[PDB]
Amino acid sequence: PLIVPYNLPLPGGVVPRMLITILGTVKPNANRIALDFQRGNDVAFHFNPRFNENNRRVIVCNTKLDNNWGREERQSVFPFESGKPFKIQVLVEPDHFKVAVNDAHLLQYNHRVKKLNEISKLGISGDIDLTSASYTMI
Ligand SMILES: OC[C@H]1O[C@@H](O[C@H]2[C@H](O)[C@@H](O)[C@H](O)O[C@@H]2CO)[C@H](O)[C@@H](O)[C@H]1O
Repeated sequence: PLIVPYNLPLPGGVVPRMLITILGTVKPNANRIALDFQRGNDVAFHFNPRFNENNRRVIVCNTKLDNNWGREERQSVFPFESGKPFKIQVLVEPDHFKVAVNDAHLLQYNHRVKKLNEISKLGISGDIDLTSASYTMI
């Protein structure tokens, strides 16, 4: 078991073919989960499943540059469930991050922050118990 908010260093930054695997359980009555890939103070890729946003379940993706959020990308396919275990996989590809939850493809986020080698921290927060956070090269 790991403490949330959790900070996972990505030594040397992200690189294509890097695979991050996050295992946890969603807390009962969860409101939000967030993954934040950080380049310093900037958030290169924010992945933010919201459990109740006007009585809708929704995934928000965005980038925060110089403290300003940009244009949001919204996915209404929502594979998370309160109280239940999940696996999130982020595969880094040349042009996008590819996210799969519970072995099923969820979304792609085109790279807005282009200096991939400077995205060197992954922050994990929200209404989860965190079992495992790691990476490997596929
Ligand atoms: O965009 C990610 C960012 O959003 C914030 O909430 C947004 C909200 O989604 C939007 O509809 C409203 O107009 O602006 C808010 C602030 O930009 C969250 O507060 C923040 O945590 C991020 O998740």
